Amino acid sequence: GPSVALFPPKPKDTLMISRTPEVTCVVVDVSHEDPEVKFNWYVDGVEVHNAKTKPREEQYNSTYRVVSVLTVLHQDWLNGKEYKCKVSNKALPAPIEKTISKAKGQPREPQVYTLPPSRDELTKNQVSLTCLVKGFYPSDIAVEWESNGQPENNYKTTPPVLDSDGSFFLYSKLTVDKSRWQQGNVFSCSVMHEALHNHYTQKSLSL
Amino acid sequence: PAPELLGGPSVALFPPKPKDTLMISRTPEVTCVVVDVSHEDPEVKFNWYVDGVEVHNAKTKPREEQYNSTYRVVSVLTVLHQDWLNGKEYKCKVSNKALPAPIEKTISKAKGQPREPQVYTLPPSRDELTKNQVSLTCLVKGFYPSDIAVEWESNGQPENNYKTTPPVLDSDGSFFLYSKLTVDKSRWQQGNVFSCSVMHEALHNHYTQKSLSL
Ligand SMILES: *[C@@H]1O[C@H](COC2O[C@@H](C)[C@@H](O)[C@@H](O)[C@@H]2O)[C@@H](O[C@@H]2O[C@H](CO)[C@@H](O[C@@H]3O[C@H](CO[C@H]4O[C@H](CO)[C@@H](O)[C@H](O)[C@@H]4O[C@@H]4O[C@H](CO)[C@@H](O[C@@H]5O[C@H](CO)[C@H](O)[C@H](O)[C@H]5O)[C@H](O)[C@H]4NC(C)=O)[C@@H](O)[C@H](O[C@H]4O[C@H](CO)[C@@H](O)[C@H](O)[C@@H]4O[C@@H]4O[C@H](CO)[C@@H](O)[C@H](O)[C@H]4NC(C)=O)[C@@H]3O)[C@H](O)[C@H]2NC(C)=O)[C@H](O)[C@H]1NC(C)=O
Ligand SMILES: *[C@@H]1O[C@H](CO[C@@H]2O[C@@H](C)[C@@H](O)[C@@H](O)[C@@H]2O)[C@@H](O[C@@H]2O[C@H](CO)[C@@H](O[C@@H]3O[C@H](CO[C@H]4O[C@H](CO)[C@@H](O)[C@H](O)[C@@H]4O[C@@H]4O[C@H](CO)[C@@H](O[C@@H]5O[C@H](CO)[C@H](O)[C@H](O)[C@H]5O)[C@H](O)[C@H]4NC(C)=O)[C@@H](O)[C@H](O)[C@@H]3O)[C@H](O)[C@H]2NC(C)=O)[C@H](O)[C@H]1NC(C)=O
Repeated sequence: GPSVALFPPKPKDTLMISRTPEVTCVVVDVSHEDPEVKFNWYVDGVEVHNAKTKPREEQYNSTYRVVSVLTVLHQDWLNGKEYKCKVSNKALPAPIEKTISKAKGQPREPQVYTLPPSRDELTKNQVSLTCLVKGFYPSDIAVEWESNGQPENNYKTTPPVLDSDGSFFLYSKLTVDKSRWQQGNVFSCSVMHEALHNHYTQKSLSL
Repeated sequence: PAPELLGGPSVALFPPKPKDTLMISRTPEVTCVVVDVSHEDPEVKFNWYVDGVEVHNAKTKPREEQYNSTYRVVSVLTVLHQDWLNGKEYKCKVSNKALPAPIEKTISKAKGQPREPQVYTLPPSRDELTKNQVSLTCLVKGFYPSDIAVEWESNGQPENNYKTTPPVLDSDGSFFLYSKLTVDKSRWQQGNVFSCSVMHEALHNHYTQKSLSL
């Protein structure tokens, strides 16, 4: 029988007004015998009718996949509204329903701290610039490193880790050639999170 | 979720913890875990092999009923430090009546060149000194394989108010992580010396420490 997964928008889409966040209902294991699928969408139980449902696509195991996509208002998602995908199929005695929303709980603002490389690291050709982001809830967050108004490529960020007070934390490591560091170039760790003013802050680091 | 649908047992085979393998005093175990075992058929049978030779030293623990009816069943095989670190292979064969055939899983040490971790302790940001508790960071990078243990201490005593990130794959194919120890600012300001302890197979004596203080 059909299976339904429901996917949330990307944090960067919800945190920036000029972008379009979307919720995505994906149905799989749709039969050749019953290929036809109907989507109803609700926002806090209020049905809405502007979802874009895509034509079904047979997968390489002879089963169909049907995707329906609902654009969401930023404020609605951030105010914790519930988004419900109801999936009707002749092979379903009752419609499948999945619901999602933002993580519930008192949102908490991240604290952002940039840490220079350890003196011990200075004897190598590349150094580590560290951005610690802690005390934030929910775990959804986007962290980016940039320099001279441009993104940096050689950085990796740990996934969020549940800290002892129920908030989350992570670290982002930027690797740069030591010479760029010694020369006094300025680096910035940018953070986006719902509980920040304007959903945004940045901290800078340099010698 | 008190009733029970299904489609055969599921087996996961876990390696010994880094700390048990890197210290001769401790006891490294390989653990074979079986979930989705049916109430109708709770009997599970394990066979263990080391490079194909059957061994009999394993100890299976009593079944564990989960919130669904399904049982969980665990078998634990203690391994020799040398065997694991020299790359001997451990097979767990799981037998059950809901299975059309025995499930086999194998595990062994990561092949691929070990790389020594670099350990860097990082003091709290100036900006964090406005707060009541401060963050002491230990960056451990450039290591392979990912199996690693990081702990904190001060003055001969463990310091356990920390969290450590999972290992993250870096862009050069090695791993890194960060460990954050939270201490009262007063203890930092008092000039107490804290120490990040790292255990990994590619380290001399499988052990190194880096200290951190005001
Ligand atoms: C026939 O083939 C089908 C397709 O493929 C294949 O065959 C060939 C082609 C192969 O080459 C290969 O491609 C395929 O094998 C098969 O389809 C399957 O069916 C699976 C089983 O149901 C299903 O697994 C679920 O996977 C989700 C995760 O999904 C996402 O990840 C997978 C893996 O990477 C992706 O494939 C998939 O596309 C999903 O990815 C996300 O898609 C979103 C929508 O597009 C993206 O978001 C949007 O992106 C746009 C971008 O333009 C925009 O940004 C929008 O804003 C945004 O919304 C998103 O970016 C993308 N993310 C990523 C990372 O890629 C899992 O979550 C599920 O796990 C849950 O259920 C299982 C049991 O079913 C359970 O064991 C788990 O524990 C999970 O349970 C939940 O648990 C959590 C906590 O753990 C709880 O919180 C929940 O309460 C609990 N809920 C439930 C209900 O239990 C599933 O494992 C596959 O995803 C699906 N594949 C595809 C392509 O659709 C099919 O099986 C085959 N049929 C047969 C008979 O063989
Ligand atoms: C029916 O319900 C069962 C039970 O599920 C859970 O129980 C129910 C009632 C709810 O409360 C659930 O929320 C709850 O999770 C369920 O069984 C689970 O099945 C899934 C597959 O569907 C298994 O998932 C996989 O997970 C793999 C990774 O799993 C480990 O890490 C998780 C944390 O993320 C733990 O929760 C697990 O218990 C497990 O822990 C590991 O355990 C091993 C051995 O015990 C440890 O190794 C040993 O550690 C000691 C330290 O004391 C020494 O160092 C030894 O040397 C060493 O060998 C290991 O350290 C530890 N790891 C950690 C991080 O703690 C993942 O890789 C797979 O991809 C997959 O996602 C899931 O693990 C399993 N749960 C358990 C507890 O086994 C059924 O699926 C349900 N069935 C249905 C139909 O609903």
